[PDB]
Amino acid sequence: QVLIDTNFINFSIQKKVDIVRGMMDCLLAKCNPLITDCVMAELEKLGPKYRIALKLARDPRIK
Amino acid sequence: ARIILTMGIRSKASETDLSEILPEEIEERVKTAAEVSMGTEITQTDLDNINALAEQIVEFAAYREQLSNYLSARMKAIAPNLTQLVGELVGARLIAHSGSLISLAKSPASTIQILGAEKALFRALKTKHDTPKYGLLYHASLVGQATGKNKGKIARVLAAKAAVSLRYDALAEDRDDSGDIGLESRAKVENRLSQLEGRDLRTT
Amino acid sequence: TREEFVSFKAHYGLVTGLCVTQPRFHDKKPDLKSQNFMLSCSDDKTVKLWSINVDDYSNKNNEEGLIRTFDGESAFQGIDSHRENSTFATGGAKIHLWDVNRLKPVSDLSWGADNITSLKFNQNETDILASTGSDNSIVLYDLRTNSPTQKIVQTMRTNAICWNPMEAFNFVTANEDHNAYYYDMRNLSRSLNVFKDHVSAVMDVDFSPTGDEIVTGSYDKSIRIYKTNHGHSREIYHTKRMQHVFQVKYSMDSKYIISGSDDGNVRLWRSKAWERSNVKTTREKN
Amino acid sequence: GARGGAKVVIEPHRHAGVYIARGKEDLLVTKNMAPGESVYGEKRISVEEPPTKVEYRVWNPFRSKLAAGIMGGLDELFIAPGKKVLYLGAASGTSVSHVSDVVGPEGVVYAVEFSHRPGRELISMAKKRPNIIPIIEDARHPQKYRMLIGMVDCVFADVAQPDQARIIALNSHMFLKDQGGVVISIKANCIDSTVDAETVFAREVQKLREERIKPLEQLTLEPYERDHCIVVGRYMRSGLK
Amino acid sequence: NPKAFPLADAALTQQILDVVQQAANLRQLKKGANEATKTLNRGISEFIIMAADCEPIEILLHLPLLCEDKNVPYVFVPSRVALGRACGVSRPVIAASITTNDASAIKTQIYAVKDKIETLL
Amino acid sequence: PIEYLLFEEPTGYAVFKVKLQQDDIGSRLKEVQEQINDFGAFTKLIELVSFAPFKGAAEALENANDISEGLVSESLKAILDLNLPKASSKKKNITLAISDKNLGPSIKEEFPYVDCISNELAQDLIRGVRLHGEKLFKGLQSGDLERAQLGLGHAYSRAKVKFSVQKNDNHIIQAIALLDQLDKDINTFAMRVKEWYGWHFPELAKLVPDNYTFAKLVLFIKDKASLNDDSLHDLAALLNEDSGIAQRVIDNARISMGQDISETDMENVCVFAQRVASLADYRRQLYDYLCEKMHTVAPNLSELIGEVIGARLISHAGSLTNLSKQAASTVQILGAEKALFRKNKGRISRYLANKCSMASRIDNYSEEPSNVFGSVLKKQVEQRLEFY
RNA sequence: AUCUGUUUGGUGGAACCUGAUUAGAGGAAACUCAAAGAGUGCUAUGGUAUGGUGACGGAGUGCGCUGGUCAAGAGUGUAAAAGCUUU
RNA sequence: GAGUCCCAUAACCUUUGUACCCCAGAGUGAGAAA
RNA sequence: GCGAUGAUCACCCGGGUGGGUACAAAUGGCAGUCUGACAAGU
Ligand SMILES: [Zn+2]
Repeated sequence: QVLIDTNFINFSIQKKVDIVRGMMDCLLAKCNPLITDCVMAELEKLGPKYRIALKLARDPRIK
Repeated sequence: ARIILTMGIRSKASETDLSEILPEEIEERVKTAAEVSMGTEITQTDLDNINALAEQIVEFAAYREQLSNYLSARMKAIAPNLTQLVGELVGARLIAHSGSLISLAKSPASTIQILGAEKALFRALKTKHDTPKYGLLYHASLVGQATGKNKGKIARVLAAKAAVSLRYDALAEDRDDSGDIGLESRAKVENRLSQLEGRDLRTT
Repeated sequence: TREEFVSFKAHYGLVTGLCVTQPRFHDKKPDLKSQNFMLSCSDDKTVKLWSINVDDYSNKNNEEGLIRTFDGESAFQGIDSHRENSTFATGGAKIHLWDVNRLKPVSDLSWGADNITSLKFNQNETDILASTGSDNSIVLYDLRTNSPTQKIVQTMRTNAICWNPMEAFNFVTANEDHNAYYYDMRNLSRSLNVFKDHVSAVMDVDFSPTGDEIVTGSYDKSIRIYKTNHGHSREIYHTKRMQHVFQVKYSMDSKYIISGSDDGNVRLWRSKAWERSNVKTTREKN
Repeated sequence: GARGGAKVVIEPHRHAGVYIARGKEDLLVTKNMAPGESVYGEKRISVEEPPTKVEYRVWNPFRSKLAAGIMGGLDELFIAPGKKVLYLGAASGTSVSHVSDVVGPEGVVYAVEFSHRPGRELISMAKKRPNIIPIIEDARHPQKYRMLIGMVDCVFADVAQPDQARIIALNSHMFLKDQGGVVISIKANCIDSTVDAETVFAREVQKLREERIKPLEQLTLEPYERDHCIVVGRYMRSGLK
Repeated sequence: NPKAFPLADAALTQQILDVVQQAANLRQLKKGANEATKTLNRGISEFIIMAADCEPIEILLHLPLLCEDKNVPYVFVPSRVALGRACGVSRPVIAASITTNDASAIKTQIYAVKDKIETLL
Repeated sequence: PIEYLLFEEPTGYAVFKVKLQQDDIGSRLKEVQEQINDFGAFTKLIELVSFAPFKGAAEALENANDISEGLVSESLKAILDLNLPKASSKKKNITLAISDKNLGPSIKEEFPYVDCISNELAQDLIRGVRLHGEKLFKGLQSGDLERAQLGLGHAYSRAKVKFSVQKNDNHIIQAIALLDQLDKDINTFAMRVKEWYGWHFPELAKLVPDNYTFAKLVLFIKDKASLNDDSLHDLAALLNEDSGIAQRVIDNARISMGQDISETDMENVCVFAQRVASLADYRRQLYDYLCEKMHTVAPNLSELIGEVIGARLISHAGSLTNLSKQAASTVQILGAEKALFRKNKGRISRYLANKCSMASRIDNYSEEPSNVFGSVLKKQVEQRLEFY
């Protein structure tokens, strides 16, 4: 179970690393990524410039 | 025990009357508890023996009263003067503690004061502490009437007069069974109590 | 509870319209007490009727999902349902009147070749309907005649229309010149009022059920509330997280405002910020 | 150790209604509601008070999980004298009787049990203790015994069920007072043996937050139990933030 | 409703009896009602297996009460003859207990059956 | 849209009317949650319109069962019919808030014109009524809700458990605790009777050593001066002349050293001797009851060892359930202080204890135990006895 | 013991250092007089205030409103029906 | 002047008399007989 | 013609010393019965 931080999503997009697949590659195991309201709220406050980051964070596989 | 005899089961509580046993406020309370009682039912075989036990309790209390009345009659014939002063119950214990009337009669009045408190007395005497002042006489009526430090004084006065009356009981060859010596002795202690209690320490 | 009853993957494309209705089937009485139905339309040329299980009442104790699908020749852009009866109207390239018990449009309404971008049924004179065109026009319809009635062309497109719940002949329009216009049905030459506070396009408008206030959503990321007798807003609502207000509605008690922006969140607002929802003692109240 | 003729010093604990018996060894003891008998064979202590012969019972941490919580050092217990406590999962009087001792004559204990065979003794024990109300009913359906229970200050749940979070949820809404207490004993194996204990504890706490119960503290019951923890929370209907 | 409850079905009975047999070879099995009762007192029992045809059944109905008090799983098997045969002794066995041992070679097999018994209860 | 509220009390059914409807969209806001706690705010929401107390304890249990099963009792049907106004089944329905959803379908059947609600909005009102309780009843006689809960709680619980007085074994524990107490008191009082009459006739206490016989004789021979041939026959009838005490007392009363005590003293001796007589008879009556109760409660255990020995064994364990739960070894040491079950002698004792343990299990966990298994189990011990 | 001198407990509290406090530090009394804090108890109940200004009230008539039963009509359905919806 | 309030209406020790006991104790746990 | 519904597992010369549990009695022990002339009022 992995807690995602706001900057983690931004850097993942910069490097073209999928969150779910990238974690499975790193740990060679099923990872259950988790986003808290604070991280979701921080993404929304970043503004229109980070709309792409907000849409990936809302992927259904991310609980 | 008497309630069980009158009503055997909580069901009977509705119609049974507990007036002669209990006051109005108390009897109504048990009736309310009966219908809402948390307990379980019992068979007649159980009830019969619980009644049998209850019959023993009331019969015990009856004979206990009979023995108490018997002891009063004995004390009012073997030491009538003492009974007038200290009472039947406390006087009986004073005789029983010494083991005989003559043995008590030969004791000084100081011992009669502290007769029942040897454990406190001899502990205090050996450890250089203050000694008890009431002994078994604490339960006499006259000591009860006294208050504060006056209880210690009346014990001293009552014990002295008890020895006077007790000796007249034990050593009198032609004693009347009247308690006249005790009655006059009783008046002296009451006068001593009245003036002793009349005094007020606080300035008026 | 701020929780979903159900979620459906209704359409492959964009959901261009939605309305909650109480269907009246000819042969069947739907259980409105235990089930609530919504209609959806989308640019994939289909209108779907859904059923949702609700817990309003406990008189019972399913069939939760798609009930019927209406196919269309062209893409749809708006949908609204007649209040009194089951008929509903969809606006796409042509505004079409539908009946729930028929798979094809029962009637065809259209002033001309221009497409319709939105529509809204009247709330009191239920037979009157209004629509908006891409040609900067507002068209009025009357179902009693099964025909359009009046048309006015404005300087800019109007995105939404709402009818006054307390006044059968008055309706307000959200316009793209940063303004909202209050109109009288019988005399459309002049506006009754103009609301001017916004600084970007006004994308939706709604009346409070009391009929004394309207709320406007704008492209400028704000929500403004107007008194129907004044041409300027009494309030503005905003947040850094709210990104483009596209829909605004009033709660049916007129105490709350529901806004939906393009960041994907549906927010709840107090109609009057300083008020509170608890029941007040007489000493508070006075 | 704590043999028969040994003499001990009884002093009060930080929690009201709980005591400590000092000596070569320390014992957690509670005043006996029904003197002269033992519910489950625990040792007892008699004190001659001016004289009346008062009695105390020993609380074994290895038998009661609430007792293990006292040893481990719980900061706040809402179970205190003169309070109503709703006890869920009351298998028998092993722990309810000690809770009945703490609340005292003025308090009440609503003991809820499902299985009948443990239930029968709970009835028999309850009749020695007037302040215990046994409710032989399933805790998953509080509607069945809503007549029997009024508002309660604290809710104690020892149910070892996978869906205990819902059971604690429903009971609190009906009977627990606002700002009241909630005490839960969580055994990881019953809830989910597939995952580690830490994952289970984090999951149960999240459910309680969702149910308007604010957790105050968490404690694991070692060395008395393995893979157990007690979560103490408060029922904040108004809001947890 | 019947006194012997729950009663394992045919598929589960064989799975239980296999664990009983392996436990006997590994000295992790206690045989007999009296021995089973002791293990519950010490809290060293993974679960209790009882025979449902014990004549009379009541002479082992105390174990479920002890089990529920201690929260120990239990289950009934149809035959005491079969249970005795699996236990490894030459006589029928009405009750048996699997001793707890965290260093045993049959941990997974025991816990697999233990989980199924919990579902049955 | 809630207009009426149904609340079920241990004492009866209460119907309220909702004067104001609380906000539903803002239900989770703090101020709407606090108003439930505040009585000043709550009283503006609802008002009591009717209350129908149960007739008695019996009716309360029946309606507790019906409410538990989601059924509408006749009492509930009456109060609802009296209060709820008649409305259409389709056009518009009176709304009733009920705590339990299972109770909704039942009320709908009886009253087609009422729609039941148990959503979170309804629960909040029900929570408030429970919270403030008797304060809302404007003094109407609701008894005391806390006390009736205790009575109804035990009733409901035992009815499901089907608890019976037949399963009761504490009567055995009381009887044994009383029986030995009587055996002590009868002896202690009888010894005193010997002393008191010893003063008046000291030798007679030597003549009749058996205390019970001595008391009955003293009741007859109150004064040793009274000695008649007919009296000799009457006391000769007491017990038998085989010992010759009838002649000894007459000859010995004539020449004895006992100092005559007063009439009042003799009155105490005979009454106190009469007292020893009553307890002896009561003790035998109780002893038969213990024997009878043992057969009913534990026929197997009583038959295997005996009623008294079984009663002592149950008391030592503290209860029949406690005795059953013990292992065989513990049962053996349970009777190892009084030798209840008593190298080859020990082997029988260990063998007998195991059988006694099983006998207890049959008795404790059988609603109506028989003595069929006790007989064969005792028979098995007899064969073991003969073998050893 | 004109033996010994350590430990335990009490009495006492120089110097240096450290901390806190300072119109020095305390004590007793109360059906005394003040200024404040916290908690608890109490139907603590007008969501728009009595049926009523002869400006009125009561009795009765009509209108209006409510419930289900019946009949007919419309729609749906059928070979014909039965059955269902109806502001 | 002076501790009833640690049951002298009692506790403990000793002697005598009476009735039982000399295997493990949270007892062990698959042998026994041939 | 067995068994998990349970196999197996102090001293001294027929006699006397050693130890344990329970109860009762003892006119057996601890174990020795406080002080002694002032006090209260005007
Ligand atoms: Zn957070």
